[PDB]
Amino acid sequence: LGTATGFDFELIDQAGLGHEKLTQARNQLLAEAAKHPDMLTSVRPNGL
Amino acid sequence: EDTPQFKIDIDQEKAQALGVSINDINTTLGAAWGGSYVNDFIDRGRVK
Amino acid sequence: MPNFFIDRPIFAWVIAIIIMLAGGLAILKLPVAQYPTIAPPAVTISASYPGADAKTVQDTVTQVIEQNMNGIDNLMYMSSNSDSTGTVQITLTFESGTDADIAQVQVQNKLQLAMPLLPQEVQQQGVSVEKSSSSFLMVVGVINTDGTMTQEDISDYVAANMKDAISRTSGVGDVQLFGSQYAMRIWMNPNELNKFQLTPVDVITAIKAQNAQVAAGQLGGTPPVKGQQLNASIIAQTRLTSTEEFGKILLKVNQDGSRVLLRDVAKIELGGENYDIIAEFNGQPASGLGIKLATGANALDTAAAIRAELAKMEPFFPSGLKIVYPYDTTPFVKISIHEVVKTLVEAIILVFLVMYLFLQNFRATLIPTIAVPVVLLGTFAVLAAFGFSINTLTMFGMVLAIGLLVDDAIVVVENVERVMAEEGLPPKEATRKSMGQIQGALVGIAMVLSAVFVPMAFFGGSTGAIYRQFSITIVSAMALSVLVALILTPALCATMLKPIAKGDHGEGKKGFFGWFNRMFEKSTHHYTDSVGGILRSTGRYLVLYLIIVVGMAYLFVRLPSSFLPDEDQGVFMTMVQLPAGATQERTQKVLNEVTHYYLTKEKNNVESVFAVNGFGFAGRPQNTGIAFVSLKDWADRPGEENKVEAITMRATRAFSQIKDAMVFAFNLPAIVELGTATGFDFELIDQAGLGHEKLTQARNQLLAEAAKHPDMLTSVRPNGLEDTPQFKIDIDQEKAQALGVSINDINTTLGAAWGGSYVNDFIDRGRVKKVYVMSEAKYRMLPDDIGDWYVRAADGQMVPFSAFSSSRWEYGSPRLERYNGLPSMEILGQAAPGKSTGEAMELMEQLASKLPTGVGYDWTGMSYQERLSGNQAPSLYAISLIVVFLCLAALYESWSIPFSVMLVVPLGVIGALLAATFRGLTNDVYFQVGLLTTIGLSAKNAILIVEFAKDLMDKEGKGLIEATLDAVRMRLRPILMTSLAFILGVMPLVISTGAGSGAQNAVGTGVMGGMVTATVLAIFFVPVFFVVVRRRFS
Amino acid sequence: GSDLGKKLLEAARAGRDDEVRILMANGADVNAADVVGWTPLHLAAYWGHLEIVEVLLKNGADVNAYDTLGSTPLHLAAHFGHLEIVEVLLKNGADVNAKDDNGITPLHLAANRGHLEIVEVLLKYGADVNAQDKFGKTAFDISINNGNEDLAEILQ
Ligand SMILES: CCCCCCCCCCCCCCCCCCCC(=O)O[C@H](COC(=O)CCCCCCCCCCCCCC)COP(=O)(O)OCCN
Ligand SMILES: CCCCCCCCCCCCO[C@@H]1O[C@H](CO)[C@@H](O[C@H]2O[C@H](CO)[C@@H](O)[C@H](O)[C@H]2O)[C@H](O)[C@H]1O
Ligand SMILES: CCCCCCCCCCCCO[C@H]1O[C@H](CO)[C@@H](O[C@H]2O[C@H](CO)[C@@H](O)[C@H](O)[C@H]2O)[C@H](O)[C@H]1O
Ligand SMILES: CN(C)c1ccc(O)c2c1C[C@H]1C[C@H]3[C@H](N(C)C)C(O)=C(C(N)=O)C(=O)[C@@]3(O)C(O)=C1C2=O
Ligand SMILES: CCCCCCCCCC(=O)OC[C@H](CO)OC(=O)CCCCCCCCC
Ligand SMILES: CCCCCCCCCCCCCC
Ligand SMILES: CCCCCCCCCC[N+](C)(C)[O-]
Ligand SMILES: CCCCCCCCCCCC
Ligand SMILES: CCCCCCCCCC
Ligand SMILES: CCCCCCCCCC
Ligand SMILES: CCCCCCCC
Ligand SMILES: CCCCCC
Ligand SMILES: [Cl-]
Ligand code: NA
Repeated sequence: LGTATGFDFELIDQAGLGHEKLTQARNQLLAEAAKHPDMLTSVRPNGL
Repeated sequence: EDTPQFKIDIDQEKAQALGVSINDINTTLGAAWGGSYVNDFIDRGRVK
Repeated sequence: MPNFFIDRPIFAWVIAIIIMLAGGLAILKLPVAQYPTIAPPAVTISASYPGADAKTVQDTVTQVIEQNMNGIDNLMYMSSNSDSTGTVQITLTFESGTDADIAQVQVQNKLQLAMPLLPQEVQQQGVSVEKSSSSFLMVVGVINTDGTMTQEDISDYVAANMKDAISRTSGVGDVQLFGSQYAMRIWMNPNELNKFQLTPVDVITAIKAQNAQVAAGQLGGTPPVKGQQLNASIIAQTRLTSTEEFGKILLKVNQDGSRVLLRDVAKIELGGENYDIIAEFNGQPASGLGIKLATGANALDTAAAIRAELAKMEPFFPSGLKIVYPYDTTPFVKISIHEVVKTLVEAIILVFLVMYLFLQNFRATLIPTIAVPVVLLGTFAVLAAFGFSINTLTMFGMVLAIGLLVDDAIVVVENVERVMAEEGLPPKEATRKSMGQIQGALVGIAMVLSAVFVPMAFFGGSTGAIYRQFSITIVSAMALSVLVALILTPALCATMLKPIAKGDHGEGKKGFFGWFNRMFEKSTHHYTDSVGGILRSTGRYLVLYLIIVVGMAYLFVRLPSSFLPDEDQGVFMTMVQLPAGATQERTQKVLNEVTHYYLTKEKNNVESVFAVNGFGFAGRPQNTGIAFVSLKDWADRPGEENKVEAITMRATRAFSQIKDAMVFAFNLPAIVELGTATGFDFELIDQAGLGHEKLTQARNQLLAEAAKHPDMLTSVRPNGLEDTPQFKIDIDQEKAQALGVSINDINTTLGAAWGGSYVNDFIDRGRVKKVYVMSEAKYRMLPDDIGDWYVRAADGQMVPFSAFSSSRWEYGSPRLERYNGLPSMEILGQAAPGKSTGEAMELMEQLASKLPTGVGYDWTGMSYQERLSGNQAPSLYAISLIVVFLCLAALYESWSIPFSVMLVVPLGVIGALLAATFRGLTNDVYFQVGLLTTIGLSAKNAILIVEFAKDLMDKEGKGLIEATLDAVRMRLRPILMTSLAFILGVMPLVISTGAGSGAQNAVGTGVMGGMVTATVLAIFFVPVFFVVVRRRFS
Repeated sequence: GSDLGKKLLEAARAGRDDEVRILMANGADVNAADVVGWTPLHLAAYWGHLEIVEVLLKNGADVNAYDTLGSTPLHLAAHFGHLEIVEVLLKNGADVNAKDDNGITPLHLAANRGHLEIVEVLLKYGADVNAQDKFGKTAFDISINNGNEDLAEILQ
């Protein structure tokens, strides 16, 4: 079912950008999520 | 409808006498006229 | 509801008509087979490794496949054989009710992912995954009479011009070729090979080069040069098609310029893929087709269609070629149908005669003549709904229910005829009152008989699936009989029967019917006087009852147990087993002797001998063979002396003379998967990596101990093969490297020459076929021949095999067995005469716990299913007894009165046991279902006696003895009528000696004897039961 | 080959002492051989049945009988580690330096399977330690190639 109030997000490379550019895009999205503590909590990557 | 066919005939005995292997002939004829799938490469992050 | 339909006879007719059409439709569309699917689903994985020994096959093929058979649903167990014919068979057996298609696809999917781990030679041959079954519809023999064709030539003709057409024939599910299509056989000569400094490696290399498909391309292929007008395909080298072309394959161009062709170093012919089997039909070369019936197909239609297609092929047959039918089930199945229809028609005729003998009006005789067919037709419609086939079990299930169907008809009509005679009521008013007396009992009977038969359907395994066929057939027929008894029969009685004036019992008539009525009325008073006397002294009859109960229990334990009677199917088998290491030619000489016996000593009885040399059921080495004997038609074999059982015994006694060859004949079983009567199937398992030799010692230790208990265990032998001498050759790696000889060239030369090698495919008259290189026989027979094979070194010198090898004799297994992934050895045996399989199995377990450390055991096949079917029996017997009691308790509104009905059980069983014992029959499936129907009908007779008796006490306030005496008086005529009709009805089955007489005898004998005692005893004992039970409880 | 000869081959193999006893009393051919040239003594030696090896030698079995590849019962007993049978065969006059068609001796076979006790017995009865097979290999050459330290030290 899930983890109560938890979301399971998937960032996608739709234009053959590559791993390096997609990692930056992930970091940009992780940084912006930290700037909204009132809405989002423990927003982190599942990968390595 | 029935189609015309160009039957090429390799003389293996005459080829062996000239010092050329049949495998090199088969690959040369096949690769040139029909094309040959060699292996894969990576085009903008996709196997092709 | 009977009242409803007495006033609405057209509605009743409508219901009868709908039932008749539904049944009529069912009879046309219902599948037909000898037997239905019984055995639990099994999937077989089969692979060939040309020239491979048992251990090579096991350790490169079998173990890898076994290790990958994971994540498959409903697997019960797994067993495998790896033998020195270069063959592996893995059998995965699934839980009963598993979808066979899902089981098979799950198995072959896991195999597909294991294929990359198998040797290249095994991947090339391929690994077959098939639904397992052993029941052939028929075997079509193909022979040559003018000596112009070998078995290999016939096999190829059948494969090319017959097999595919038969596979496409309507109702044909599977076709096995008895042989292979041709292979291109390159028979190598090592003298000629060494002469031109050549090896089998060069032969294989040249065949792969000069027999191959080569891709080219197209002229004006895309993308083109714009303006291109012509586009055509380029055809390069394509596969060779003839022995001539293979002969001309170039191997070497010598210094002087002369050519070394493949025909210069080898004999080249179209031959078989394998030469292990030598098939003969009356001494003539033979191939053939093994044909299996498709799921839901009609066996009789399919067999006709096969013969119709074979007829169309007749004109194109080469001279001397002929079709023969050594095995065909459909003649037997056609006689089963005829004999069952004959029995059901005679049954209806006998009811007509008995009904007229007692009631003496044709209007009465018409009512059962309508009602019984309506029920029988309705029963087919319900069988169809449950997806059942018209088979031996479902057909004899209806025969066993005849007594119950006939009684429902007789009971309803007779009771109307009595009520009219005793009270003077007109037919309509008489039918209302008559049904009023019995309608509650008929419903009670329906529930009781449901309680008896329905639990029989919930036995697991193979025996469960057999009992399930009878259970649904009998419950359905019984259930419809009661519906027809409450709907149609009352309506027919109300509208068809003539009135009878009060007091008219036909005593005033003249002739036979006047005499009979006077005699039977006088006999009814003699009966009521006897019961009067019995009921004055009930004590000694409770003593006689316990003598019957003890006699029953005694006769039960003495009666040998079995499954299905052996039949004369016009065929039987002869096993030929020579000593281990014996050659194909030695086995051939014994088969020639066995064939000569049958066509000499049994020329009157035997039509054909099908001699298969190099075939066995527990491995097919060179020292094994079978002779399949087909007899002349039943008509031309009169008397017990000329039947399969007599011929079998004579053959076995004659062949016991034959020296250094175990030879014996035996009849085929009804169904192969059930096994022998009180046989067991034991697996000895290596649980700690002990190895083949230590497991053999453990096997011998168990066998030696089993032999010391002949009182319990009989014929406890291994199913497998004994270790045999084998030729260990060691390649010296240092000597090979010193002389510059590669191990690949050594191993290929040895393997190709002595074992054979599948190189690639060619196309023979539009059909893809295999190319095999192998040594011509004379250069691969003896150890000295090893030295005649040369391998070319790097420096070009030819090195003999003797130079770099050493050899010695050792012992090894020609067949290695595995159970659930571990090394195993299958041990067969049976309980001693008078002992149960349970006892025999219990001792084998006790003996097994005394074997060395790391040696375990398990039960498989029939033994696995018996352990799981035996544990259900107590529960199902208990549920049956409890629901019967509860149904009678509800009917009679009493916790006590039920006992008066239930006490009847032994009265029928004792007669069945006496008749079976006396005639020398067994406690088989047919006998057991016979007891239930005999118990069922006697219970029915008793139920109505007790209902009538109890009603007279409740309503008319009569006394226990008065009520009981009036009850049995009224019930005497209907009980005797049913018994007279039904006993006469089963009489033909008892005396029958024809085809299918084994089954008929088993159905008839127990039922006849059971009905005789059930009838004679119940009429005296049921009143005793009721009086004793009413006295004891208020 | 006789009826009782075949029975004796099967009995000698299976280790059925009591059946061999009865067969010796009825004069079952002790020199009976199967198609590969194995006598009852060969079979008894291979499968390690001591009692039957002793009984067969008492009843005039050929201790130096050889199969179609020149292998003797001592070859088999030495190779498969049957110490007691090796001693009995050697005491009843078995050729300790018997060579098969490959030039292989009981010492070669025992050395190969690392049967130290058997190697000592063979050397005690005068086994030729310098004996070479068809490849010029000694029992010592086998010990160093197998990396058997104990064995290599004894074959000094
Ligand atoms: C299986 C468990 C699963 C759950 C299933 C639940 C359902 C259970 C079955 C229910 C059956 C109950 C029957 C209800 C009938 C009510 C009618 C009362 C009136 C009456 O006397 O009955 C007459 C019929 O009975 C008679 O006259 C019949 C004769 C006397 C009794 C006969 C006994 C029948 C046989 C018993 C077999 C044993 C069965 C074991 C389960 C109909 O009169 P009327 O009302 O039309 O008249 C007009 C009056 N104004
Ligand atoms: C091999 C088959 C054997 C089957 C077993 C036999 C049982 C079936 C046969 C029953 C025959 C009944 O026969 C009946 O027996 C009783 C005995 O109690 C006799 O009854 C006699 O003894 C009783 C008790 O003293 C008296 O009350 C009575 O006046 C007297 O006639 C009946 O007059 C006779 O007609
Ligand atoms: C083309 C038709 C194919 C029919 C396939 C037949 C399957 C038989 C395979 C097993 C044969 C090996 O032989 C082994 O099984 C037989 C089963 O018939 C056993 O036969 C046993 O069962 C028979 C049932 O009909 C009885 O008639 C025998 O008295 C009884 O001994 C043999 O005692 C046993 O030696
Ligand atoms: C066992 N069986 C019913 C029979 C009966 C008569 C026969 O004459 C033969 C068989 C089995 C079949 C099996 C087939 C098999 N196959 C269908 C090609 C097969 O692969 C082999 C094999 N040894 O692998 C055969 O011997 C075989 O060619 C063969 O020679 C047979 C054969 O000749
Ligand atoms: C009227 C009371 C009848 C009770 C008996 C019914 C028992 C049947 C239970 C069942 O479903 O098993 C069917 C079974 C399958 O092999 O068929 C049989 O084997 C027949 C069993 C007959 C037992 C006779 C009993 C004598 C002592 C009381
Ligand atoms: C009307 C009769 C119903 C029959 C149902 C039988 C189900 C009993 C299951 C048997 C297995 C029990 C093992 C202990
Ligand atoms: C095959 C169906 C035959 C139906 C014939 C039955 C006729 C019933 C008429 C009875 N009746 C109403 C006249 O009394
Ligand atoms: C398994 C349950 C069997 C039912 C038995 C009920 C018997 C009740 C007896 C009441 C006596 C007054
Ligand atoms: C395994 C299913 C058994 C069900 C039997 C019910 C038979 C009823 C026929 C009317
Ligand atoms: C003396 C014994 C009397 C028994 C006669 C029973 C008559 C039954 C007729 C069906
Ligand atoms: C086409 C075959 C029909 C056979 C019907 C058998 C009815 C018992
Ligand atoms: C009144 C008769 C009842 C029948 C129900 C099946
Ligand atoms: Cl009439
Ligand atoms: Na190799």
